[PDB]
Amino acid sequence: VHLTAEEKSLVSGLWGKVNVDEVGGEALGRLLIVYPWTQRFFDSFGDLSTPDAVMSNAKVKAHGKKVLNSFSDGLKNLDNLKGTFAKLSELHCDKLHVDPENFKLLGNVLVCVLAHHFGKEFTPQVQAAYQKVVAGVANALAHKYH
Amino acid sequence: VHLTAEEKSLVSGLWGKVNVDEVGGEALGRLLIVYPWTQRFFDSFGDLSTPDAVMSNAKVKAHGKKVLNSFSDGLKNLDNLKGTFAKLSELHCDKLHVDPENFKLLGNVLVCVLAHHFGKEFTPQVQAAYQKVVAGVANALAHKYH
Amino acid sequence: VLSPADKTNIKSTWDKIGGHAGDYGGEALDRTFQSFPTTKTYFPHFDLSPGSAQVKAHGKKVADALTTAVAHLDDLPGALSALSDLHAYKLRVDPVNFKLLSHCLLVTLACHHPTEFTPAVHASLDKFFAAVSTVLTSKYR
Amino acid sequence: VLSPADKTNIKSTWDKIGGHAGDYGGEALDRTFQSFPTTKTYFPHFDLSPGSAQVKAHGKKVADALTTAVAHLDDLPGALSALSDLHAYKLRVDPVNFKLLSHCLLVTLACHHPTEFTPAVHASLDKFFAAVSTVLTSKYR
Ligand code: HEM
Ligand code: HEM
Ligand code: HEM
Ligand code: HEM
Repeated sequence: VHLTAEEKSLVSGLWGKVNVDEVGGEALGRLLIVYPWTQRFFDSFGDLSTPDAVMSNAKVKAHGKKVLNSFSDGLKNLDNLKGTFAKLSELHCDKLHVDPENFKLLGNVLVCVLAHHFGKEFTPQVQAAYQKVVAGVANALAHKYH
Repeated sequence: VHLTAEEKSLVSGLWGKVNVDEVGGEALGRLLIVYPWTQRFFDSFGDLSTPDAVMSNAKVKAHGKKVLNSFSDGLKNLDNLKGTFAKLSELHCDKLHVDPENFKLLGNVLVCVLAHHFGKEFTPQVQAAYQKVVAGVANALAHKYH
Repeated sequence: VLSPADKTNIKSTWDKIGGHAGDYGGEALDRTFQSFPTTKTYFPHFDLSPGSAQVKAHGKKVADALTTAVAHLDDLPGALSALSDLHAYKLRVDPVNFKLLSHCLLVTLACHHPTEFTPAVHASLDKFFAAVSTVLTSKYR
Repeated sequence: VLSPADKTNIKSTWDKIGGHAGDYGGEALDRTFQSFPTTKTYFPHFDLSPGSAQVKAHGKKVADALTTAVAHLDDLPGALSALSDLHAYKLRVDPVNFKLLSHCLLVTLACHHPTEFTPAVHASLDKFFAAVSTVLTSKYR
């Protein structure tokens, strides 16, 4: 999980002006829409039956913000992704039984949303660093299967 | 990994009767036949154009044996898979750039060859143990990609 | 897509398994559940113990689905559209799990019919299960 | 799949893309190279530098292919036959890199078209890129 001293700054540069309130629920909302089998885990979240329904569902947003925080916690501690997501790996792997394929997927729709949010400021330089972060998070969250 | 006392004894049980000179080559050869796109990496192996041709390829055969031994080496080191397969990570990841997904593929078609040779006594129980062993060898190999 | 030969291979090996087929459903489910424990989650309602009569039955329902497939290779989507709607809309399986069971479908084959499980056949059966997996995940696309 | 809903979204979107299509192919390729260094390996013969004209020029040809695809959505297979052969028989591109370039093609469009890139359109485009890719790999099967 390397991320050059430039890339690390290329990442908080960007994450400084992320909209904690709207980004997280947005990526989680599109995930459910683009990979519909992922609503299996959200039986308690109310109505998800049409793209508009998902986008405005208030739990997707709320839960979405909490999930953002994990990534925030991951950006602050990049040399110890395991420890930071240790217990969070247990929840998904040992209790929710989410396939870690889907951790890759959420990360990628998160990159998309950031592209969508920052537009041209999300340079190929920047994207490639964020791919590194999302892989390590997606992967450190998948340790309880290793 | 995981690998309970029971499992470990079963996994050692089988290896002792695997054919060292033949199983490895049979597994690379089927991975070659079955996922033709893996052939990209064997441009010094001579003719691969037919299954019956791939399965007589002396080099495919002799290189399969090499792959077993690093498994034998992994099987004696379930505790330090990350270390045992450390340097082969570099080769596959820094030098060849084999996508890591094909580690998981080769492992799996090994499980098919174990299965093909053993029949009855390759119990689902045994197979589970060996997926655990395959899966860890794949992460060991994909580590520099981590 | 399945070359004519792919279908020749699929049709023969399925002939040779014959009355055995239903029972291989149960074994291949078994191996999936033991090898990848993440999968059992889809069957809370199932007794999952060793000799489970319940899995037994279901595995048979599964092989049955596959015996139908082998009789309709030129049109799977049509022949297997009920199980799509069920698996995509209602079960919301994860496409990864078809990748997994299909491996365990091969592994069972090799365990029982080593004479017919030649690499060319291994390749055509892998192609066959993947085609069945694509139809049943089709509603996601 | 490729339900008239998605076809409408792809078509509609490719339209506001306009002349910027070829330009994107280049940026998309650029993006795949930086994010997934494993991939640059198909282009040992390219300068993969910052301004590369080869990279610029290749992207036009990729962007042209996708427009042919948009123009023939009920038959991608026949439309893309020459590329199926090329990417399977000659280049032996890994099925896993269509997923990788497809993601980067999706990022490209987000970056440039913030309005059009709604969730529903984002899923439709994903279908379309997976479809194109399904067909390019179609010769390992
Ligand atoms: C890879 C990045 C991911 C991160 C950072 C993440 C983060 C989190 C966090 C922090 C929680 C706990 C919130 C709380 O309980 O207070 C949570 C819960 C949960 N996550 Fe994840 N997750 C990720 C991926 C996924 C994926 C891919 C899925 C399934 C498709 C998933 C499904 C769930 C479910 C079902 C819960 C239970 C929360 C509830 O029911 O209220 N997560 N996730
Ligand atoms: C089960 C995972 C794998 C293991 C344990 C493994 C092991 C090895 C070992 C031990 C060697 C070098 C042995 C020697 O000559 O001293 C090797 C070389 C090589 N492997 Fe792997 N490998 C794995 C997966 C793969 C895969 C999936 C591919 C391609 C798709 C691959 C392609 C190669 C190539 C091209 C070489 C160099 C062969 C040469 O000398 O030309 N390996 N691998
Ligand atoms: C080629 C692969 C598959 C085939 C041919 C297949 C076929 C079937 C059939 C025939 C049924 C029952 C039909 C009925 O009772 O009306 C069924 C149900 C079911 N399938 Fe699958 N299936 C496949 C893959 C999977 C996978 C990968 C999973 C997830 C691990 C899965 C999970 C389920 C579940 C939970 C049921 C309901 C069982 C019940 O209530 O009796 N299936 N499938
Ligand atoms: C949407 C996905 C893709 C499309 C539409 C596409 C299309 C094309 C086209 C139109 C060409 C040029 C053929 C010609 O010059 O007549 C080409 C060549 C090529 N493709 Fe792709 N391709 C795709 C994905 C990929 C992927 C994923 C890879 C591997 C990472 C790849 C590797 C190559 C290479 C190495 C060439 C030859 C470059 C040259 O020397 O001209 N392509 N592809």
